[PDB]
Amino acid sequence: LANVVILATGGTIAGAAKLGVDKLIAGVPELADIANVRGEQVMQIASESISNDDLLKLGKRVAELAESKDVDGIVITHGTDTLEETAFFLNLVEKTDKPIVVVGSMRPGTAMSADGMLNLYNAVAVASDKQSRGKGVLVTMNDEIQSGRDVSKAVNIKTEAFKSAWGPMGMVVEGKSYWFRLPAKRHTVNSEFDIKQISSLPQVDIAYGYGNVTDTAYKALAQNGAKALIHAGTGNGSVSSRVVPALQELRKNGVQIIRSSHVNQGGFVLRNAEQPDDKNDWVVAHDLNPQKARILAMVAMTKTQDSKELQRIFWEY
Amino acid sequence: KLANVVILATGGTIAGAAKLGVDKLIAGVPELADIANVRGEQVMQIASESISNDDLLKLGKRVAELAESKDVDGIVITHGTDTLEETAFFLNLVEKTDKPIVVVGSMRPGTAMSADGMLNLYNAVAVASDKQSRGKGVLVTMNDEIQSGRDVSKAVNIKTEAFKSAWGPMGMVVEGKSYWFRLPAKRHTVNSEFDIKQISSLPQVDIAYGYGNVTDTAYKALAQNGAKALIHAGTGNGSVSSRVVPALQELRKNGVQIIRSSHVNQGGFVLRNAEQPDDKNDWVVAHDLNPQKARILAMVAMTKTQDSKELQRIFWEY
Amino acid sequence: LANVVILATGGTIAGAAKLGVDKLIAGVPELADIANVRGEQVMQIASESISNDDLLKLGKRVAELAESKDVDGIVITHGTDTLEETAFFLNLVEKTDKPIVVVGSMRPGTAMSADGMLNLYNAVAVASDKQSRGKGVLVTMNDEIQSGRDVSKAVNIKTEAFKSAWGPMGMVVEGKSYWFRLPAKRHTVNSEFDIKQISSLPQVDIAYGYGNVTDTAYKALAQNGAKALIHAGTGNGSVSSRVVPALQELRKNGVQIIRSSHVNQGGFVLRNAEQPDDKNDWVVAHDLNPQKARILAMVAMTKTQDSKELQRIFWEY
Amino acid sequence: QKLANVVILATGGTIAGAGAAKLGVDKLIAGVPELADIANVRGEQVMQIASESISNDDLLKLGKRVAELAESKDVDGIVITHGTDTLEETAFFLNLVEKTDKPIVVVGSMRPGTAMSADGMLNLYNAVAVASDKQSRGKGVLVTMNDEIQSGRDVSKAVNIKTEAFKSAWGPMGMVVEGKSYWFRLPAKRHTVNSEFDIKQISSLPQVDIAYGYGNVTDTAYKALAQNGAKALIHAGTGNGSVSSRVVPALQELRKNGVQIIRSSHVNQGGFVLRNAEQPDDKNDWVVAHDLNPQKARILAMVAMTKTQDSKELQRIFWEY
Ligand SMILES: N[C@@H](CC(=O)O)C(=O)O
Ligand SMILES: N[C@@H](CC(=O)O)C(=O)O
Ligand SMILES: N[C@@H](CC(=O)O)C(=O)O
Ligand SMILES: N[C@@H](CC(=O)O)C(=O)O
Repeated sequence: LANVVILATGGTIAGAAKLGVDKLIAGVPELADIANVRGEQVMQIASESISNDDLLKLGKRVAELAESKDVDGIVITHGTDTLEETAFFLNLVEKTDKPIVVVGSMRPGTAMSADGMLNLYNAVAVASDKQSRGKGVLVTMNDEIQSGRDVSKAVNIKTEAFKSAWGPMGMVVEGKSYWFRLPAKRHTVNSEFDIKQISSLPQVDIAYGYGNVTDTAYKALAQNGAKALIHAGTGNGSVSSRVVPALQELRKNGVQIIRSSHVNQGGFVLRNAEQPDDKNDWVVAHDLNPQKARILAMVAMTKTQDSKELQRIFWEY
Repeated sequence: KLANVVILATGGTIAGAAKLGVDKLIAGVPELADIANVRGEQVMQIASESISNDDLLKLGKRVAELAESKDVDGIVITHGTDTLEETAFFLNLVEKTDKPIVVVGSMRPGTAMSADGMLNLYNAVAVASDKQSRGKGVLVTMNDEIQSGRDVSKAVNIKTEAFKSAWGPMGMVVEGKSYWFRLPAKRHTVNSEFDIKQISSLPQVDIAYGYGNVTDTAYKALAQNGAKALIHAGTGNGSVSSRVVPALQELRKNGVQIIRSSHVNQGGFVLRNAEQPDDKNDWVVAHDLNPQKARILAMVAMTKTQDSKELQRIFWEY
Repeated sequence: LANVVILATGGTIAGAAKLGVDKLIAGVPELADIANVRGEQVMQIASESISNDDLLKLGKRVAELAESKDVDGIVITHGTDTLEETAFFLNLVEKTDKPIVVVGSMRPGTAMSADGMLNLYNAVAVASDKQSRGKGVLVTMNDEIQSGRDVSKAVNIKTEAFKSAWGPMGMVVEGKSYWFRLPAKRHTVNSEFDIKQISSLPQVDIAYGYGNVTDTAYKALAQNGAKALIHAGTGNGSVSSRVVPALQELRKNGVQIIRSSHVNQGGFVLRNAEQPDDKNDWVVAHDLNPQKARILAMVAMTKTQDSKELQRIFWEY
Repeated sequence: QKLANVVILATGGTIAGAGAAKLGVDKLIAGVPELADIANVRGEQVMQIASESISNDDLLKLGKRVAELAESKDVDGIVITHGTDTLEETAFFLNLVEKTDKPIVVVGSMRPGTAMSADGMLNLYNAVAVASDKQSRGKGVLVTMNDEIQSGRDVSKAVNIKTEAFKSAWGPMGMVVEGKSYWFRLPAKRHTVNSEFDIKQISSLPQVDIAYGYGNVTDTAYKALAQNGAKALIHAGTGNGSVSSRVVPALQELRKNGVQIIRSSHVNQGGFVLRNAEQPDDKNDWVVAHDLNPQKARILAMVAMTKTQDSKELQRIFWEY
């Protein structure tokens, strides 16, 4: 049987973030049928409260485990609120074909019809499966195999919370994986980024666009350290004429201006359509939602501050 | 006898070469005369991402004047898609008329291959002219659908199916005919407590985003710049970072309303007292309303009340 | 507390259709917090094997319970395969404002993260809520309140199985009901149909449309006693040139011809668009899928043989 | 001139309608003057039909035309204009039998070109743009409606009336915007150059028919369809390809008498039919159709049964394609 390590970080999957990883494992006795499992407690947090120091710590531990010939696959138990951020971060920085699965639950294990037991079983099943090798980071909730790149928490309350605009890649049913699509975007072994060479993360913040929005949050975020601002625009990353001149001033001051959107079910932000990105030296976030865009920007800016290069990266990952 | 419909033009891609005037929009759809007696007015000519509160009030006031007119049976507003959902919701809250009001845009300009605006505008006029539209609240007629102005949102970029509701389309409009499948459940228009005839200004309300490693910076700055309420676009069920909570408590104590929405917009809602102790902190949840929708309801509600209990009632009824 | 009766019919919700109704109720001890529950076993079937006599027996028993002063609400536990058919049938024939909720589960109770406990709790909650009165028949799976009219089993395996083209009407969360839409179509107390008058249903059958289809299934079904045929056409209820003449002959000879489709995520079939329905005296099924269209056709034909009236009905219900 | 050579094989449909199957291919091309900017476009009228009336003879004819053009050094990509009703069936058929890496795009429209805001102009432009793009090579058969790049394998007509008609349970693979292609997923199932099937070796298709499952269903349709020549039956079941107890005996007798029994469903937005779950497939020597809808399962079975009548081999095929 495969050797799978479970790194626990908290979340509702661990709600009485109360239960330790040994308790979570003990709650799924059937894990022993499909893998040789062992658990570590990396942290014990509510994921809405995650820090960049937590991401790096988790990232570095995943890398140490992926380097061990004693580990075949890795599962991370996590809160659902920022699961999608972690999953994408690991997809960019972990230079391994070994399976990495991120899993949570919408209901604590004490609730009626709690979803974590089966989610956790499926995460270990997928992490133990030869078919998962080289697929990038995966998320295994709602019987699905979702790409960590572009899966997002799209539905509140319901167990079907996690969706991608580009569909699930597969399903996991009675411990068996069934694949229907492969990834197209750069990940894990084919990434130019590596956690082994990342000691610090640049500060990236996010500001919302809406009717009657001002330049206030943009300026204030930059003044308090943002090296890049993700603009969560209306429509195709649209920017109000009131706010354009502030963003131009920010960019000249050296803040990357990355146009994302709050239009998150499909489509993407097209360069030079709604704003003159060439003239302004701005970047579009392609299909990536604001919080995903922030992750890619921050990892990218460990390597380059060149806005052309950042655009390439937003078109490749 | 054909319905008298007024088209209030505001700009948007439907008018792209916000370049074409209302008379040219109407001339572009000669089949309109088969379904209604149409006349056009240019209220403004903007890209909707650049709309101001002043612009939004001008539109609201003018809709009310035309609604009160005996020569008007329905009203169509042509509008940019970017903030169409915000305008539609605003009108839903403040226009105390049973006359149909339809807001419509397009994802492509009329110059484009397979442009969507012609049929969208025809469908808008058809719905505004239909007896079945009376008393249904503000409607949005894109993609052959009849969508509620309350909770339709621009959810898909690029594609003509851009506008979606978590609660589904209420109907369809096909070869000029309306087909209904659901009715509204939330308060609107004639059943609303709000009235644009009493509203000539709007309180400043702003939106701050939640994500990993977020700080209190944006919340503080928006309040320092005049925000009377903050919409929190949280992760998950309106969840708030432990590093933000203290600032939100400070701001609420200074009189700023704290309203928990989310960026989890395909379904579900934010539940009071679940992720945060709303009762203890005297905060409000935005129920199913996305952050921009939440901001429009908060700003309208705060013309009438600063009581967070009443605000919450309003978030549960509209 | 509301007096709720649970009428068990079988399904995976009763699997290990094995468990009796008293064991189902005992499996959710929390029901006693929210209603006074009593259970009856109406039948014990796999819903894929349901018959028209099963529908009548169930319907009649629901009508008897709705006429009782000691009953406030009724929950029917059911297999998921033909849940949508039963739900719709009851929507058409039960002339009561009392809540009627139909519920199943995708997983049996012995399974990891089984969905039946919470679905049954929610069903009782909804059946006990004054907000459910007058709403028609409801389906309460996946934390949703779905209309019995047009909810369908659209997704296999997953707990989100049940979807409507026109959206959920509400949600049920920690026992509380939250409404967002109301029904538009005729149902229950405002239906012209009543189960008290119906002794046996007309035989109606369904034939599929696809490339290189012939008239064989249509003729055989009619030969073996179909009084209407639901055409599950491609597209907008489209009919092959090789099939049209047979359907003209079958209509001439008194068989109703109802054009539905296997295009079931959205839209509707439009009269006179793909076929000359007025000339052929055929009927379109509007938005209704083939199995739902069958239910409506059977009920409708208990009142009328006039295709114009049948079309009215397909446009109102 | 460096522009890609793209041939449009017209077959009919609403894309060729007036307010179906009225306009010839020259009028289609002439209606998109911009095609000249992106490819060297030539046409051929293969047929002129409403696609709900397509035959197996029509499929073979089309397949063989596609094959010859794919073999031509003077053709870079192929576009088929088609009625939307059975577009999904043709697109999957070609994905199974065309042993080429050259782009093949199937396209239709929901509205005729005479209509307000007609969809066909842009759909055809996008089909040509995709058929001309190097990124399309090796991707299998594509469908390019609603600004999407969909897999011909598992895209289906799922929404009536609206221009977003075509959907896949597994998502769009890409989008096409201002003539440019943007990819987000790749195929996982066998297709085209990696298919074991080849139209060059198929002169005949075995007869396959489809019957529906629903309450109070009987064995009548299954028996009549087999009596009138069906070599396989696709069972369009409720739920997880579930079969009524009233029908099971009939399917066992048909199977014993040489008729393949293939369990699909009318549950088409997600999931799949799992072997041995609702019916003892092993014991009965039946096949499950996996995620494939009934009409898609019929195409696969038809093609598969040109090579094998071993139900174990047919199940392998339903799990690989
Ligand atoms: N707030 C929790 C929610 C969850 O896990 O469902 C977390 O993200 O830690
Ligand atoms: N930026 C435009 C987009 C559109 O109308 O589609 C607007 O909102 O005015
Ligand atoms: N075949 C079972 C499946 C289920 O209940 O989920 C039934 O319909 O009875
Ligand atoms: N019945 C037409 C429909 C269309 O093309 O949209 C066809 O399939 O030929």
